[PDB]
Amino acid sequence: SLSLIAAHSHITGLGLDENLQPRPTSEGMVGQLQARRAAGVILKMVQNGTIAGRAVLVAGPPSTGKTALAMGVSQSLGKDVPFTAIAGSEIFSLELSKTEALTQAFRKSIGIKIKEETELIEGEVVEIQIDRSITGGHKQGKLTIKTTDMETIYELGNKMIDGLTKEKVLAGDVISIDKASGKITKLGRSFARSRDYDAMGADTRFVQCPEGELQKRKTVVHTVSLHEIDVINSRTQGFLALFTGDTGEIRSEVRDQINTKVAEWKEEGKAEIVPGVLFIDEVHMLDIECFSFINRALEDEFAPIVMMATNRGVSKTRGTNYKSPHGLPLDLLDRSIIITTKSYNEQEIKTILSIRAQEEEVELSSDALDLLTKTGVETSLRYSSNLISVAQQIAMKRKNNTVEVEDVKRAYLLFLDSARSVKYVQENESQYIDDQGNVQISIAK
Amino acid sequence: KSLSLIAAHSHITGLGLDENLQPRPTSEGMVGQLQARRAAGVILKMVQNGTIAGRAVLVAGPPSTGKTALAMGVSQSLGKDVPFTAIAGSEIFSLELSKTEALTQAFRKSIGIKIKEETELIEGEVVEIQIDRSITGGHKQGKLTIKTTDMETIYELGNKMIDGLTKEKVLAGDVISIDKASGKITKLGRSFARSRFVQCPEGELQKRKTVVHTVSLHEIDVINSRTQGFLALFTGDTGEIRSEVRDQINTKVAEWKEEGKAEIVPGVLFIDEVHMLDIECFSFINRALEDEFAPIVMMATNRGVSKTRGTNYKSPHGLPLDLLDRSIIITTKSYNEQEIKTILSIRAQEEEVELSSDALDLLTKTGVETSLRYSSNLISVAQQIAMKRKNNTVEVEDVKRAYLLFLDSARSVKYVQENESQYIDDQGNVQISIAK
Amino acid sequence: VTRTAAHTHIKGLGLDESGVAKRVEGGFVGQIEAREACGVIVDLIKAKKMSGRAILLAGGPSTGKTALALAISQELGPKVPFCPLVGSELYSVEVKKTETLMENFRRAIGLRIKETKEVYEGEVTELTPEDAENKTISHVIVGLKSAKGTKTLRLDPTIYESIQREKVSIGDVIYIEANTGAVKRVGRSDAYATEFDLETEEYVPLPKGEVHKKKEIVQDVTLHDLDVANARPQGGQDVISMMGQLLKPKKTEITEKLRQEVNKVVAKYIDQGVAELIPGVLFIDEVNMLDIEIFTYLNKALESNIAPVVVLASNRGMTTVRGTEDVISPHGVPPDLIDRLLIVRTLPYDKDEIRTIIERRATVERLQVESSALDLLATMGTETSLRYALQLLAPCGILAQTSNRKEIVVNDVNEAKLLFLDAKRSTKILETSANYL
Amino acid sequence: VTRTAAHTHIKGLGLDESGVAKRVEGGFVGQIEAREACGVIVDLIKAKKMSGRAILLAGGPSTGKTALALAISQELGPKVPFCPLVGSELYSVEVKKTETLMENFRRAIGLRIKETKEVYEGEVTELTPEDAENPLGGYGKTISHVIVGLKSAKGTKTLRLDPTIYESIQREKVSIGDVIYIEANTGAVKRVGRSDAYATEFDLETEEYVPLPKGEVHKKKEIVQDVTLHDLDVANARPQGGQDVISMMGQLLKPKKTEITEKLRQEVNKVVAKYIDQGVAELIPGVLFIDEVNMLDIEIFTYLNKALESNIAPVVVLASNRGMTTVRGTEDVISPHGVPPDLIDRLLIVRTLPYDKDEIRTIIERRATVERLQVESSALDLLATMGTETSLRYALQLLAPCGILAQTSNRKEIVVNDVNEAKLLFLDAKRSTKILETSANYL
Amino acid sequence: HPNVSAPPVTIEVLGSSHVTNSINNELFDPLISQALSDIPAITQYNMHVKKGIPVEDFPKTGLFPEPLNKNFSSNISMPSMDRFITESAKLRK
Amino acid sequence: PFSFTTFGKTTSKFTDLIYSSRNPIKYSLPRLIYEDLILPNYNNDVDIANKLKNVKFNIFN
Ligand SMILES: Nc1ncnc2c1ncn2[C@@H]1O[C@H](COP(=O)(O)OP(=O)(O)O)[C@@H](O)[C@H]1O
Ligand SMILES: Nc1ncnc2c1ncn2[C@@H]1O[C@H](COP(=O)(O)OP(=O)(O)O)[C@@H](O)[C@H]1O
Ligand SMILES: Nc1ncnc2c1ncn2[C@@H]1O[C@H](COP(=O)(O)OP(=O)(O)O)[C@@H](O)[C@H]1O
Ligand SMILES: Nc1ncnc2c1ncn2[C@@H]1O[C@H](COP(=O)(O)OP(=O)(O)O)[C@@H](O)[C@H]1O
Repeated sequence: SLSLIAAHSHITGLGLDENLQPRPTSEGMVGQLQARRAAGVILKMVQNGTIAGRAVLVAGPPSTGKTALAMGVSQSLGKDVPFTAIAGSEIFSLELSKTEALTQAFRKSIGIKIKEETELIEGEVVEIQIDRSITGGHKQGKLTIKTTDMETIYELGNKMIDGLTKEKVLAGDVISIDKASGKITKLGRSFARSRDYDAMGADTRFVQCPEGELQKRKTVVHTVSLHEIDVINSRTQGFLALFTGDTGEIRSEVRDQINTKVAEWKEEGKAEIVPGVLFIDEVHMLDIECFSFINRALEDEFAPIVMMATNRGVSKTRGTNYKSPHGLPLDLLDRSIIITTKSYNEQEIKTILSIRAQEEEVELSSDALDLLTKTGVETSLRYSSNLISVAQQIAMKRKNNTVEVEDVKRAYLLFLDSARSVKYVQENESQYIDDQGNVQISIAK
Repeated sequence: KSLSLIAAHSHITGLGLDENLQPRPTSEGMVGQLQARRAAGVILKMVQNGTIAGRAVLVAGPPSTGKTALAMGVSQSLGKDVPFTAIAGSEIFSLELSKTEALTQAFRKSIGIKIKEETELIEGEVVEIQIDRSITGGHKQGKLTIKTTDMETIYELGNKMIDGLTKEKVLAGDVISIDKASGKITKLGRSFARSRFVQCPEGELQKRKTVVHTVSLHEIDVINSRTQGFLALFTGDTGEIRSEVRDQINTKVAEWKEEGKAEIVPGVLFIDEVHMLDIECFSFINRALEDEFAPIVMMATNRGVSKTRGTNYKSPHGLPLDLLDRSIIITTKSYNEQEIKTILSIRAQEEEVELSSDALDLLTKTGVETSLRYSSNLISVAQQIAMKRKNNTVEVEDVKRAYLLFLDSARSVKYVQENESQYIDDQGNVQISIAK
Repeated sequence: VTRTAAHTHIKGLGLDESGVAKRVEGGFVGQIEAREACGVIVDLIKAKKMSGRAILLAGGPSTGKTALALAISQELGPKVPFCPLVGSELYSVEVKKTETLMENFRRAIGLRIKETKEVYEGEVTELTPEDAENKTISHVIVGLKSAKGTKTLRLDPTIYESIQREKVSIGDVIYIEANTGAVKRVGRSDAYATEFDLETEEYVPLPKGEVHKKKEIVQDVTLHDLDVANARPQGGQDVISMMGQLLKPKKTEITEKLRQEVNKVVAKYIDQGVAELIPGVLFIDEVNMLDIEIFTYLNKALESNIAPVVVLASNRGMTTVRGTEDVISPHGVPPDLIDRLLIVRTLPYDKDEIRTIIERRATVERLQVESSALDLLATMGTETSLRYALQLLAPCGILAQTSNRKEIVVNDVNEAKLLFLDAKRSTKILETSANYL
Repeated sequence: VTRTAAHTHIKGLGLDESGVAKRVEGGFVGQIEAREACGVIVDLIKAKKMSGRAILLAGGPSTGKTALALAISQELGPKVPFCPLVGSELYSVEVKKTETLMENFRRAIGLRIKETKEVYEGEVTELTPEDAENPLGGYGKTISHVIVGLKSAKGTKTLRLDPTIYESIQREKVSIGDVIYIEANTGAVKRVGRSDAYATEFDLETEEYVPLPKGEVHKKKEIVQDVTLHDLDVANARPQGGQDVISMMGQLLKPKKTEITEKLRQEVNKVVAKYIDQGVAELIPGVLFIDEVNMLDIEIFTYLNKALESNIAPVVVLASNRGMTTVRGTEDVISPHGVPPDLIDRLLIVRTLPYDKDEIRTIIERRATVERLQVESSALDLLATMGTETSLRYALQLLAPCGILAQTSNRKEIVVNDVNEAKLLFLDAKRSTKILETSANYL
Repeated sequence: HPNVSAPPVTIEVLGSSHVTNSINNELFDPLISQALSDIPAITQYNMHVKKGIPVEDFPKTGLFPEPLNKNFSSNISMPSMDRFITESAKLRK
Repeated sequence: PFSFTTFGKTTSKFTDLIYSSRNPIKYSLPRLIYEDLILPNYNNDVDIANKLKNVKFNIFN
């Protein structure tokens, strides 16, 4: 509901068959048959979950669909599987080192599934009668919990009374108590007992009285990443650092102890390891120290599958003074397999543009689609994809529903691409600030 | 008054200008620089009008020509309760603040909010205090007899008055002041009882007092930031105040001006050595001058076609051309013999240095051949040499002795270049041996 | 008397109902094509459908890129969020620059929440706490009274705790918010002002209006406000603390888990109809000051599902990108980001629209300029720069006012040109002189 | 007997009443014009009138610039605040370098204050609290007042303390029979210790035993205190000394330098000017000495240009061995002594000249007499030739190995063989460099 | 020992008792003041035995850190009689 | 240490001793800032926004 239409919202996964053969147009993915087949092979390895630490480099020219292929892999991966999509610039931080940030990105992409059984008694409290013991030990209580339908009486122990007096629950408060584990919550105050007070308190919350059965059974599946366990065991109250982010370079011995405990919890069967994918978009923006740490960190058994994206040619590696293919050193490319994405022809440009126009609910005419395809082949895919929405707004300002040739031509005239802007800058270089800072603001001499 | 020894700009009491903004040749401690002083008077009238926001001016010229003197004259002619924030260019390179955040704090320290309020005060001379204790101490009663030069009254005190008078112990004969609503008692001091000493105050006790507060926008930003107390106004650990707090402060200040409960006092942000900022600070200044709640920024620099910090190219005044497009430049010129002589005479008159006419001529010749600051520094050491010989007047020989003992820049350069083997050069080579 | 900034005279884009830019309308003159492009952009923003759209305003200095950005801001209205920013502001010494960019991204997505404000104001007449133990009070009966009458309320022990926090006794005018539960003691009434001749009590009048007052308000928050509301290393934002806490809270890298939880809570409140989502504009002036790492994170963050419309400004040409060594790119923006941008070209001006800009700035600043003085100012603007005349307009008015004239004459313009220099004359003085000017 | 350092032999500038310099007095040899200029500067500091006066000591290595700064500090006396500093010390990882420079500027300005202290001192006889009637309200404390009885010599009185003062009492662990000392200015309590009126041989906590304090309880005593402006600034920036919880928790936090604002400094200046106007405090301006001023970069020099123009800035003296050198932090700014010409224009350069053979010889003689060594005349002449040939500092620092080799062979005198053996054992920089140039495996 | 000991900067707002109440509640908060101190022992006997308050419902106390010595507890130093002998070499000898 | 304090000093059955130390540096704040930006008011919204940001939109609710 909150999500708007983004650049990759039309992709619902890799458009493959059961034989890992890509369809020409399926699930929002058009073309790139070799790349989609290779990504389908990658997805199966993640789904097998029996091998660890493979580095996959998605390489190609820009606007060819490396990030589109990564989002297709993430959508085909399904839910409750840890997919961590980060950029290469996020590793450089201020209170975390680059290796520690890479370790946190690695351990956020592999988790454990844990099954929980809850016997929840949810209802409004009618009366709490406390049997006051003479010695004070084993304080018996009588809880009158009540739903819309029906109401029982529960016996309450001393720690139950201490938990129900630690948080302030009174008559008319909606609480649910777990029978197996004794978990305590306070959902708030019932709406039936809401008008008795003229002004509500600071922490007073109003919730509806639950209906149906008083006690309900539910099975809850929790997917907890390894980084979550690291942050929890790093501090006394570590759950705040899961959200505020000031974890602060978790020491190694916590990580080895957590790895050994995850192994023994696996061997006794109360949790199961779910591996996932860590996707580093624009991986060329990383230091050589980051690349060396990636090279050593891919060899652990608790390591996810690493998909890296690069649009660089033979470029200078960051942190050094020599050039390298993909902006990556040769020992990183040694422990990697490369998926190459190619450019699109006119039919693939037209199909992707039609899919993006259908996603944004824009009614493109045939001549407007042909003009946008010609502009996409001439300039770029992303220029025509950005031109579609402003042409839609131009046509809507003209009191028209569908777009025509004139709306696309007006959007082409109003908004420039890279080559036209380069030509306009190079024709009048005195009006812009040079690399030496020189400029001519004066219009006459 | 406050703490003030004799400084470099102590003689400047403002801009020596007429009602038609015409500079007098010698007035208010400032001589020379007629066009620069008239331009500074125009900028002062822009500040005093208060209807023009975010104007950047650049005071540029040779060293020892009076750019900082012009800024001090503008600051002295501005008056009280108008915020003048003078900072150097190196002050915004902080370890706990970003440079744009430090520039934001310097910008918003120069815009004040003027609020007038009324308070009922009871300032009087205590005749006597009686308090009758109870059997146990549950209730305390008392009578406070106070007086002024005109009036004399007795008050039946409550419990909180008794507790606030026993704490901060008031005896008979004390002139005190009481704020009734806040319950604060300030002992102004002992009265004229022979048995500190302050006279008995005038009559009409419980008087309305109008207090006019000028609070800078940075202080309200620190206050409204709920994670920042006002102790960060003194400790300095404000720590990157968020932008949304500043937007709430701007909207509240605009609605206070619309409601008439407060006024806006624009001020001057002076940046000495503005070439020491880098290019990102120049871009931030270029955008931040467009705010409605932005002061008038005076910038001083002496560099000429220098390399801009953060870049690799050279720009005029060390400033990029988009910043110089947003600014009007005031140019200061050098001084002749007569202006140097008048400045040296003013500096001697300030430091209570009595010197002869030929000593003044010798100091003027030194300040023409060498520099104005070298002669102005030589004045005080020549005076010390004069009182070493038990002489109350600085003669020619005292100036000659001070010139012999203390060197200028050119003599130090020549004496270094004649004996360059004895010093450490760029390569770290030195011959500490004196023979062979 | 209102102050005047550099962009005060501009009130909007000056377009008609058909989107065609009127030549002189809305504080603008000329620049019709970029104004129409910005009108298409604000129509796209008002559609409230797209995310991550990016437009770059490219043109020379003093051509109106920031003018068009603030014109977009007035065309959208104060309801739509607008985050103006400099590329230099992203370099923070407390948190990393990509986190600052993502925080400014979340600052441009807002929420409207309709809410009620109900206030009980007046003097406490009765304060009777009913205990009904089961030590612990059951409730408290509080009788408030103003000049229009009295009213009795039943309050829970939390509000009784807040009342006893404020040292509220019988006879004190107090303030109670029914929804929040906040209790503020205004002070003692003047009916009890003569119990003692002198006491520390602050005696305030009885409220002239009713005890109970109810009204409707709207809360305009952002997603960054809700992000920093529940991401505090040291909590306690609810308690009113004039003095600071003992440990200074520092800006931290907010994880994506808090962003997803905040998004889930916001979507749950939107699906109930309580809150309304308003996408807004993040404007970055001088985008050439961004590091290449910030450009890479901008490339990653423009593909988010909740990203706002980003408007970038630059005045450079074929320039090396900051943080690189040999990447010559247009406007200082790398070509991977440029492929995601839509470029709006900003043209220079000629003499006539420079003259109308000068006369519009003179009319807004309430200065009377004679016609030949206006022609001299326009000629100086064509010769030196437009901003030189726009900044010399006010010294001309001051020099006219000191001569007891309300009309700016040609001699005032000559005197202001003599007193204040432009960049070219100061550069000539710099080049001719030898000893550092 | 006494431990000696490089500048132990110097007692002062050694000038006459007319300011002229005797050739060998005050531990100084030579540098007559430099000593006279330093005496003029010392008289300028003793005038206590000017602000921001800055001189530069310029010369080669081992010429006596730090010697002249120490002589200035010795001639001014211990009351005048002298702040020695290195240019490298301003680079701090906790706070910016300009704040460190301003902190040293405020540290070089001193204040002498007469302070009246209200004191309740005496032996605790009874200590009974009065409990609150509702202890668990959450708004007050468990007690309301505390009655404490104190007796001094010829006097006994009782005090009713509020719970804050009793909290300060009980944090000192005060019991019955303890002589204590309550300072009413801050609420601070000093526990002097057990009274000697009882038995003092049955304790296990190595406590001290004190008599009853003389005079009455509740005295008013006058203390002369010497502080600096930086002490007031750092006390107000990090508040400790009150009994409120902010002061007490700020006692326990880790101290860290902060950027003290101009508002706090102006408020401190206002309070100090009020102290002066009541005639209770006097201002003593002092000296900030910066040796190796070449280590400062261009930002510290730029801030120094502004900071020297203040009306409270001290007298700043600088030292540098550099000649025509580039300024640190710049690329092409060649400047004399590594100091930019904007600061040089605000300076007064005091030149320092190298020494001759006989001056080096008597400097070696004075360093031998201050280290309690006996040197023969021929060995002293060989030490003088070695000092003129290699370096003065090498000849001064070879005296202690000569004394070690002399006391090894059971002699008090230093013979020529001892200084020859010390020349053979220890090398100067030139002979070491000659070994470096004629070696293969990078000696 | 430090040279200057200072309380925090007092903020005064004229004509408002709410500011004074909030400042007194902030500087002298009873929970933090009780945490950095201790209840007297006879007072603890009065609440526990005479008033029947359980020990678990007592306010939390004794959280102030211990100093190194009794000498490090306060910054005030008494004039030592044994120091007075050694202050003058004539009197010490 | 030098006490940077202003306190109740005698200028010259029990005598009570009350802690009364204050800083000589006084920061003057207007009533308008405190009553319009910090305290709740009918024309203000600090309590409503505080409850909305701290309770209604808390992710741990
Ligand atoms: N195979 C594809 N199917 C559908 N859309 C695609 C495909 N490849 C690219 N696109 C579209 O092109 C745009 C840019 O592609 P992108 O994933 O950014 O390529 P790269 O990551 O190589 O720059 C995306 O918004 C995406 O919608
Ligand atoms: N026109 C003037 N009138 C009086 N004093 C002046 C004037 N110009 C300069 N001075 C004095 O000369 C000294 C050095 O000038 P300064 O302000 O430092 O110039 P700059 O800042 O350009 O180096 C200052 O102490 C200043 O008071
Ligand atoms: N077309 C225009 N019509 C009216 N005023 C304009 C126009 N273009 C620019 N201005 C004015 O010129 C001034 C400077 O332009 P600005 O937008 O700052 O240039 P830049 O695009 O380099 O930021 C602004 O105050 C603006 O009000
Ligand atoms: N005029 C002098 N008389 C006596 N000793 C001197 C004299 N000048 C220098 N010295 C000695 O020479 C040594 C070097 O002096 P110092 O000032 O530390 O070096 P620099 O001059 O390089 O700063 C010092 O230990 C000092 O005792």
